[PDB]
Amino acid sequence: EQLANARRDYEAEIARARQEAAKIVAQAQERAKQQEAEIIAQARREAERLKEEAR
Amino acid sequence: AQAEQERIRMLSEAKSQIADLVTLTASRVLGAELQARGHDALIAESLAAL
Repeated sequence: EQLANARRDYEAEIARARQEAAKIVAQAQERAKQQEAEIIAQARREAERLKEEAR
Repeated sequence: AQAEQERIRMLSEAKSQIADLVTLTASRVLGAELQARGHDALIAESLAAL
């Protein structure tokens, strides 16, 4: 009975850790991609506008 | 930084084109003025150096 309980506890703990990692990793990538995309777009718009103004 | 570099290169190019045009205009003005003043006036000056 104790061995079966340990097996059930190990499976639940591993699944909980796996679920925790997936949610945390996805949030970091989503936030970084959203933040990085805005960085490139902001510079691209300014560069195009500045080139016409300087000319 | 990119905008300033592109503007600086364009500004330098414009100055060189303007200076070349300014020099050409000055040369044409000098040539006509010397012809009106007589090209046979500096011949004696050239002989002095020789």
